Amino acid sequence: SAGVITGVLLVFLLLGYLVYALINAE
Amino acid sequence: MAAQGFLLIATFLLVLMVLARPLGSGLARLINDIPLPGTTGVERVLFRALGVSDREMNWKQYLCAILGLNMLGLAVLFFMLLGQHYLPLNPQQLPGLSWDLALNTAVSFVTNTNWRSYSGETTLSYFSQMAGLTVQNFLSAASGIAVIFALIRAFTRQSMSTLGNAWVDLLRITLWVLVPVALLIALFFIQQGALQNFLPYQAVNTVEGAQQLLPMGPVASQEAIKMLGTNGGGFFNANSSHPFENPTALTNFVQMLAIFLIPTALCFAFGEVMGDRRQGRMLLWAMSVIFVICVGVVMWAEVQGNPHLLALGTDSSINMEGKESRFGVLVSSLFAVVTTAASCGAVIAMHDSFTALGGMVPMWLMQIGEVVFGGVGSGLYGMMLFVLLAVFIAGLMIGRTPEYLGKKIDVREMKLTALAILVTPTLVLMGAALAMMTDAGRSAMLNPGPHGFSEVLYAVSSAANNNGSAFAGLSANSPFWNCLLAFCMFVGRFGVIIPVMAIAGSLVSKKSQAASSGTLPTHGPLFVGLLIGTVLLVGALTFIPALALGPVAEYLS
Amino acid sequence: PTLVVQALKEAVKKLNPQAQWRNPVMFIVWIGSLLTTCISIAMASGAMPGNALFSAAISGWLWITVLFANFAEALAEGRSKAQANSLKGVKKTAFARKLREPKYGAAADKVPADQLRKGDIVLVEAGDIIPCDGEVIEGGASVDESAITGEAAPVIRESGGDFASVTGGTRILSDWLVIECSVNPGETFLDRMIAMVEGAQRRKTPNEIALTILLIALTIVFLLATATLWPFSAWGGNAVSVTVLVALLVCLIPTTIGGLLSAIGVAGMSRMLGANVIATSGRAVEAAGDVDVLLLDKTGTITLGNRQASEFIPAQGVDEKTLADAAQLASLADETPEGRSIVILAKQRFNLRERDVQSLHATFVPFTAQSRMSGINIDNRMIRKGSVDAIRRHVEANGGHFPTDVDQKVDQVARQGATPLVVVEGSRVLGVIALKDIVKGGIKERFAQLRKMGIKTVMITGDNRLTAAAIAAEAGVDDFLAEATPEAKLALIRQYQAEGRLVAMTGDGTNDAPALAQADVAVAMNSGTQAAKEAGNMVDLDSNPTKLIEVVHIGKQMLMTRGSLTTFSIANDVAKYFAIIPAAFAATYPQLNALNIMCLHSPDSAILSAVIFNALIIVFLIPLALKGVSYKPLTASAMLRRNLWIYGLGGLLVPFIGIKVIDLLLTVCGLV
Amino acid sequence: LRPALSTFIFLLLITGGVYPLLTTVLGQWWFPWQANGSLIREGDTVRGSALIGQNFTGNGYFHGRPSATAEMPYNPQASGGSNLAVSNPELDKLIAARVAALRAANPDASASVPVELVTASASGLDNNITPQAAAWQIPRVAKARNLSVEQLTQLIAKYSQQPLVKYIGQPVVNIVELNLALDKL
Ligand SMILES: CCCCCCCC/C=C/CCCCCCCC(=O)OC[C@H](COP(=O)(O)OCCN)OC(=O)CCCCCCCCCCCCCCC
Ligand SMILES: [K+]
Ligand SMILES: [Mg+2]
Repeated sequence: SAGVITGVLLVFLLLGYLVYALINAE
Repeated sequence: MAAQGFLLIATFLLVLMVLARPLGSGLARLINDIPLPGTTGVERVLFRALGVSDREMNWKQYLCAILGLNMLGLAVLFFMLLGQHYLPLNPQQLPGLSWDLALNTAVSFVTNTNWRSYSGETTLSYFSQMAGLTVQNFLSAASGIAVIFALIRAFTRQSMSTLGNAWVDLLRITLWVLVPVALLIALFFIQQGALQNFLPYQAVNTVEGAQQLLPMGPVASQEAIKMLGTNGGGFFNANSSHPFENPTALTNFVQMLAIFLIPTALCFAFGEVMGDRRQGRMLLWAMSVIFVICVGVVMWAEVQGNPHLLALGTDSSINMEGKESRFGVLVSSLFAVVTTAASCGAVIAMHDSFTALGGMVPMWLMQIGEVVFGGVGSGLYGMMLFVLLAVFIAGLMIGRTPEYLGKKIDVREMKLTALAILVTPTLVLMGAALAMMTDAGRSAMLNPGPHGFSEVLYAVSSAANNNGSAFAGLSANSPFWNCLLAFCMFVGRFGVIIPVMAIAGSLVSKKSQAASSGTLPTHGPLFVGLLIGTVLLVGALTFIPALALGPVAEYLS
Repeated sequence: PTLVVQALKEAVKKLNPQAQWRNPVMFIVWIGSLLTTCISIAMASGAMPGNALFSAAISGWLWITVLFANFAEALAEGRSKAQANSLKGVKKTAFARKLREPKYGAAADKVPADQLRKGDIVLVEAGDIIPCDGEVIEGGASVDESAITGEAAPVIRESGGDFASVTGGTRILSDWLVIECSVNPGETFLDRMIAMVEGAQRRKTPNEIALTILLIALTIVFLLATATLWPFSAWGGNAVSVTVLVALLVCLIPTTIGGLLSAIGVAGMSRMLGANVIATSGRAVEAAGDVDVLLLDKTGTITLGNRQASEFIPAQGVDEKTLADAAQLASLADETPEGRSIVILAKQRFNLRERDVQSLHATFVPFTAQSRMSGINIDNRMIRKGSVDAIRRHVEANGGHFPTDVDQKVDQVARQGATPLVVVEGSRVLGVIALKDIVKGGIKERFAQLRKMGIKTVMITGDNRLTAAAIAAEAGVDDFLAEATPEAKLALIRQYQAEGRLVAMTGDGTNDAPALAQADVAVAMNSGTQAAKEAGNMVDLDSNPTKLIEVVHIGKQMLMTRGSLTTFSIANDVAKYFAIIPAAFAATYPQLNALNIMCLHSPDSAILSAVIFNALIIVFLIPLALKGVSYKPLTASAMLRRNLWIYGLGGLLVPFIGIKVIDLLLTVCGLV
Repeated sequence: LRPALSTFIFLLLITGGVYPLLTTVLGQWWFPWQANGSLIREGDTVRGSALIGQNFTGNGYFHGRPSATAEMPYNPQASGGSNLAVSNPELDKLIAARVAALRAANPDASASVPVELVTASASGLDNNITPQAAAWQIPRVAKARNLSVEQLTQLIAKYSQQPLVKYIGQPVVNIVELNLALDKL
């Protein structure tokens, strides 16, 4: 469904963001 | 029952300890770059001939050497499996494997997983088995031991830049650690009844008329190396329950001791080379406490067993549904925890056949990351990551700076620690979710209810952690599963060994310093408890929903 | 209260998403708030049937939590800006005397010195601060160049030679002097120091970044648990509603720690300002609690400043009593602290009360700068006092002779870190007056204390090597580095920062501004001006390095409070996990409903109470956080034992009973 | 470049090549019977392997456990057990049918049945039942083969191995050689 693919897209990009933030000392 | 079990676990640990101790001394000698007693001219001629004249390696060179050896082995084993209808030693003219199955088998063996989605009796041909799988079972174990050697050296070498010669470590670790011990155990299995011949499949007429065609290849050799290296990839479909592989109870016991021989000894050796044996005892105690709790749980659960048989009519009520008769329900349970926590993968009973708790504990031992006496090499540095994190949080909550064994723990090492410790559950959860979300992966199930979900979960947990065991009901030979699990094993292995070399490189430059007020003794029962808490809480928090929805739901039902 | 409302308005302004992604966990709860509000909207007005009220309730609670956390941050920033304004708010009005016909001129235009440009001519006279950098073209005076070197000896600027470049800010002491503004108001020395401090930015303390790593790690773990928890439950049967899923996400991620971070910060700020030492943030307080090496300034930091007379050193058989009487009666009329100090020293070291009186018929002989010596003529006597060379010239010109042991004593007094004032009565040098610095007041014993704490001690000065060695030894520091221009200060402090050791700093002049700013914890004194106060996080009007020992102790205690509450947050979070899991799992397998431990009313009530407890954790943890727990000295092992025991048991027990009593409230009130 | 390939080739030879060849030579030199499977032989005709186990469904012979292999029971070419969990209705069906069969075929026996005879082994090439299971089906064999219970118990005790330690392996009867010896007598 559209909602499912959009949700997983959001979660995926969010994990990319969190791992980036982790490796940083911003 | 409780008396036959307490005795079984008691004698197990006592014997293992004794063997691990002199072994520990020998591995310590090998990690002081010292040649073993009688092998110092042989070593000179062999290294000169191979062109490995001693010259140290920093962490980048060491890592690249290990990865290069592994990729070369992977290419060779892949192509070997694809073209096994051209290679000799093929009595039953079996054809070459597929591309998906060959890929999964190559990746699995090269990364010490030995995940089996085939049937060895009717797929491999005495040569992929002999020169394809056992060779891998040696090189994979050696690679793991090489990495932890480099890590221990990182801890003992003060303010330097060298980490040893990769090739000399591999050549020493294979030629003088694995081969002789393995050969010894191989002749032992041969004596007990195991098989070792290059004959064609024998023809057998029974006392009645039914026609049996016994498969008969080189089994003792593979058995010895697959257990001593914690590979877990067996010659037959039922990898270790088959009679030709595990014929007598004595052989079963030697298999368990061999399953732990090297990791326990590496804990001892690490405790020796640093000059302080208290450190080694702290480590061993931590792992052994978790181990005893888990064995007690599984034994108790299965001794209760299936309550339905009683009502159907059975005399006794013990879950003896997927367990050989050579051994009892006690040894079957013990071996389940031993292969699950030691990251070996060899099963002596079908794990799908256990009751809900018997399926929850082993799976959960795999998910935490194979740190309880884990895989040879891989397990100890897994529990180094957790020990470093444990001092990181202890110092953080007490309000001092974190220092371990004199070294100073920096934010950089911590970053890498978090990275590695998360790379494993990410694969687990993502893969299991993907499988459950697709009709293909969903169709491989063989059990309704939440147990069906437990199958998929367990499969991916074995793949990501390189355990190699499986619930075995899952028909995972389709290309979907082959590629999925191949990706999981490959990334699990290397994703978790690169940061270890990075942390080793960082700590090799650090210099050890004198005690302070931020130096909390890591030996004693306060760090032992701190560490157990770290591991168990990390694991529980990361997997409670899956576990709740899988085996637990089956249980309460 | 007013500050608190001001902070609330500021926090709601800070809602702006562009600023939300500064912290990770916050932006997480932010996007969660957004998702639940969108679901509540579409469900209530659109194609998604379900209970719109539950979604609106949960969404409001999430929004509320973001508001409270941002409000804590705003309160911290507001208190910091308030104290910054209260401490750095003073009247300022630099003035300069622009001249016409710049030979000498008499048209003094009181033009603000900031408005001066290059080529313009200025007049400065005794006491008036040098308006801006430049050069001298007429008149010779003795400038008080203490903000450049750190020394207090007046230096002669004399309109042509190598002593002709005055500096903006330094005070003039002796007499008139006309200046030629030879720098633009934008390229002055103060602007060089300002450019240096502005170019430097402080970094996060290791103890901060370490906690941050742990938080982001927990974030990843729980995110993956729930995100993947959706399809697992889907397979079995009815999928967990996305609303409960996102609610559980924000209930499980460690949101509480950011608010607790700011709470401990303001806690330390309150305690610190309560210890007569103002700060800029609890960040600086903990950095004070982990100081590894101190960077001190000899002048104006350790010593009170403005050194005055000290000990007398006569020549061969010159009746030291006579020397003291001569010095007393000579420096009588003087008003500068050095003359009064000579008078006090002589008068309290001997009995000469009779002779002091200002009614007697003596022509006071003040300083001239031609002969370069002050004095008096009381009765048939010509008492004079001044530099060694000035009196050498005077004696050699009066047909006398200058003994050599007087010069030996002069060299000695120079080697001891003091300016020697030779005294004469006619044509016979009576001796020397050593103007040593003021006293350290127990700093040697406190440096021994610092050594007991294993904290390095370092000096920074712009004096001669021998003088620096002498004064450093008398201070008790480990080593020294002299002639350290501000660039050398920064060079040393950064080369030491390369090792990773937290550096402490203190100093008063405009020359010490850059070093003060870069250091993670640097205190200041009242002697310094805005250049001092504006650079460096800390401040201490008392100018006593002793307090650094105390403030590292206080920092220790603040770290302990942070650690304990850091245990509370962790325990609370994990307790929320085990207390909420089954209550949420109530849609697919009823057996898991039987697994409930607290026996909450329903899954809706469960999640509601959970997020409620979430916001409650924030607000109700503010007071206990700002209060602070009393610490007693103990060893790391026992410190950990006690920390775990008290805070761990408290936390692990709290969320269970808390959610239970909130469930009692839910049931008896009947919100749903 | 050179050390990678070289050490790879050397290890490949010594492991894949030398090690199994060496172990095989020593095995067939010292323990030849075992290394070739330890078969029962009747001239050219091999009755079977002393370890694998066969599908005895005859009245006079002793019954082991059911196998649940791929093609036909006790098939050594597709070994594997029925991977059936406890929460599967299929297991409750199969066990019910099996216990009905054993109750029927053994009138002179207890109403209870050793759980072992009912449930399938792990490999399917199981040739081991505890002496109790063998004991429970004594009177059938005696009554069928016109033997005596005394000597039949002697047989069951004569083809039953023990482990050294008493708490690692259970006492085990060997069914293949037992049926052979039975028919000999
Ligand atoms: C939120 C946590 C919640 C924390 C709640 C648990 C804390 C309770 C522990 C205090 C002991 C209380 C009385 C202790 C006093 C009585 C003495 C006694 O009875 O012996 C027992 C000795 C004490 O003595 P000791 O240490 O050896 O003292 C000299 C050496 N230090 O504890 C031992 O052996 C080992 C057992 C200690 C328990 C620690 C292991 C679990 C840690 C859980 C936290 C994991 C970290 C989280 C990571 C995410
Ligand atoms: K394995
Ligand atoms: Mg100064």
